[PDB]
Amino acid sequence: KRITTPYMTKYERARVLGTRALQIAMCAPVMVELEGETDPLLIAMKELKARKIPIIIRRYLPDGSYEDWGVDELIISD
Amino acid sequence: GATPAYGAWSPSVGSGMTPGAAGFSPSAASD
Amino acid sequence: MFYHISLEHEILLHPRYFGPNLLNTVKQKLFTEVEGTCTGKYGFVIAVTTIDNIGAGVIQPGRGFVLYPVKYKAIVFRPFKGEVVDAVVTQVNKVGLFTEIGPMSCFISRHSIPSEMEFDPNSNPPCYKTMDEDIVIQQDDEIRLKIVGTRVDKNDIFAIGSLMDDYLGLV
Amino acid sequence: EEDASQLIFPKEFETAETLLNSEVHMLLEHRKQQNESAEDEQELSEVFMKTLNYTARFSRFKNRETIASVRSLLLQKKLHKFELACLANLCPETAEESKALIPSLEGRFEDEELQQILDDIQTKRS
Amino acid sequence: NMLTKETPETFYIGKLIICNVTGIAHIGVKTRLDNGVTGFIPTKFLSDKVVKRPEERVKVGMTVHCRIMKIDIEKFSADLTCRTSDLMIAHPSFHNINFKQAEKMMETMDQGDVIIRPSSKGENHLTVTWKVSDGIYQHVDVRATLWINSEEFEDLDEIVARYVQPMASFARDLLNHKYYQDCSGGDRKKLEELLIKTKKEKPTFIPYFICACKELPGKFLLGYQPRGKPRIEYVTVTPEGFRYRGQIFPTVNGLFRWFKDHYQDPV
Repeated sequence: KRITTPYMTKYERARVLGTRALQIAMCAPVMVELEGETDPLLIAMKELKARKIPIIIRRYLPDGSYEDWGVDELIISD
Repeated sequence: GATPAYGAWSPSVGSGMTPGAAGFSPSAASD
Repeated sequence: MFYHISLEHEILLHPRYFGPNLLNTVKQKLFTEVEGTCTGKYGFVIAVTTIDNIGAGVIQPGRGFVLYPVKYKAIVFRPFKGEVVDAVVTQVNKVGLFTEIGPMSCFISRHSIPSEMEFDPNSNPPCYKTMDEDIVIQQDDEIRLKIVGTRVDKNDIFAIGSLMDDYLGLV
Repeated sequence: EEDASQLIFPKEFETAETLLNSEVHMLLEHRKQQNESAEDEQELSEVFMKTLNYTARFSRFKNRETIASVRSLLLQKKLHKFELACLANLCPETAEESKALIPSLEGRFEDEELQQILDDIQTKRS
Repeated sequence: NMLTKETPETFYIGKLIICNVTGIAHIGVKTRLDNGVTGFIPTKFLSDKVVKRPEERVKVGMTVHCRIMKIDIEKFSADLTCRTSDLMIAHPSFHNINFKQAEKMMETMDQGDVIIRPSSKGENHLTVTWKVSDGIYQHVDVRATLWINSEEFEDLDEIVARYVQPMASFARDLLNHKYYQDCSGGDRKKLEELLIKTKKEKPTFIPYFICACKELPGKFLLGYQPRGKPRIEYVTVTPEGFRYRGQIFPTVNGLFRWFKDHYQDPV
């Protein structure tokens, strides 16, 4: 019973991409085929388009509850 | 990167619509 | 005396360990971290017996490490003052008797030792026979003791035994 | 401040469960069994070795059923859990010995009942 | 023993004594050893008397390890051997090699032989390569995620006889099929143009064929023309059977007997 918006806000998209690009730069296993690029932000963006980023987003509601949202579950906007 | 997962792939079935009759070859035994 | 408890700990996992080995790697790290060590709070944690759960790993902002809290059952040894335990005499000297108790050892001066148990430094084996040489207490003799005082010395314990109570000897 | 002589213990360990010699002996031996199989592994620490070879000298019994037996025969009475292991490892031969070693037993139970609990433990000894 | 502090009773024959040759008198290498013993290597240690010195057998300026065969630290000699030999039907196959270079050695193998090799990431990974078809090879990138235990790596004999040998036995049956074709290893362009040419000679009887796919190893291809439209159904060969529409067949024949009474639906 997740009630939040099913769309990846632009803040979640900025943070997810920067965090995943950091993890890639620290030699994390990639979840997507590299067609031959090397920037961790470009890889993170490809993974975002492939919806293969291994990150879930814990959205706190103002009551202090939270909802966990994969990064393949919610609809990426841009 | 010459060798990714080959058997982990998902064989997508192809759907169709052919309202044909029944005039095909019969079955056989399994022995 | 030995114990077991549900402990909890948290590990910071480097992004290199993500992917398919992840939770197995977290387990291996925990076994690496908290086995075979002693604590000022809980005393001597002998080993993890099982992991109660692996928590959801929070990704640290601005550094790629992910922090996993983990809850786990561990066997632990925490002596207390007042406890009367089985022990094995390891070294008999005129300065005092030294004895081992599980991971720990104790030490028992002639002051703690009944007056009749005189020193035997002149025999090859160091002993504390009585004057008639009937009760022969020597090294490696499975001798009981009572922990009369605890001390922790930098993630280790070093109690002190005694022989003042009766029936503190051979069973 | 803490003193086993008066059953006063830290709350984090008063809530904790005491273990018998033969109990921890079996648990440690089980671990060692797992910790020497499953190749590509790290050897046990010397702590585990010295704890094993310690408790091996003081195993009154071995099969889990013997541990369960002495635990069940003790818990049916109204002894505190701290008394469960000190009285189950030493096996004092007479109630007078148990009451002299353990001050909490003095006046805790009738001498013949404490002696019966002792004798039962003796009968459980291999 | 009073000046150099190394006698002949410490140095023995058979043990390797590192002899550092720093110079040569006239064809040898006379240098000092680790214990100050003046190691004079003779011409038999380099194997040359009228030619250049033992530069390949004794390192000039550095220490060269040799098998100790003479204890003469008080005699200003060191019999240190400059040579390395003086100091001392479903066939299994073994290795340690490069994927490109590995392709050339499994073409000489016929159907059935299984090579064991490492994998490109260069550690922890390994792969079981076996003869899926003529010119098609499987590369089981075990961690093709074939999850296994940790105890089995000490005995590499059952992972083949439990997962690949039955797999190869199942794959060989389709090779001996009555209607099998290469079609350049199952070129998707070559397969559609064959069904449309075989249907015209016999419009009543519809034939069927099987092929393997070079584009994705372990996919077999089963094309059938119920009407004037080519249709391709994929099937995966499993270690326990076949993966056809998610139904697992124990024997090779039950797949065909399940297909003969399933392909006549309108879909």
